[PDB]
Amino acid sequence: GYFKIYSKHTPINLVRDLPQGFSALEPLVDLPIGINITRFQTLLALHRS
Amino acid sequence: YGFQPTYGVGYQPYRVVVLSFELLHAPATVCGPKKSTNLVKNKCVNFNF
Ligand SMILES: *[C@@H]1O[C@H](CO)[C@@H](O)[C@H](O)[C@H]1NC(C)=O
Repeated sequence: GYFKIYSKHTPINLVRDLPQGFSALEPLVDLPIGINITRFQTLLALHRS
Repeated sequence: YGFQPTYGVGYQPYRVVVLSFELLHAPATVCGPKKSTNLVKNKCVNFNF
């Protein structure tokens, strides 16, 4: 019944693949809501012009 | 209804609000504030932080 979101931001210089390093993720927000989440998507910021 | 100031007791308009409490298995979120006291130091006391 709790939705947890953790987040972290890092400066990067490598192009193609994920960087090889270690860095923990801090808690960002907790939400007290009850849903039976099973699938998700993603949203894009298209330039409607 | 024909509510009027000249109407006697029992005929005048009365505003009524009924409060009911729901306990779905989702986490409880609504209730009264928790009291607080002062902070004491250097004395063996019991606490509820
Ligand atoms: C999730 O599934 C359980 C099991 O049937 C059900 O009791 C509950 O209401 C469901 N919750 C949602 C948000 O669909």
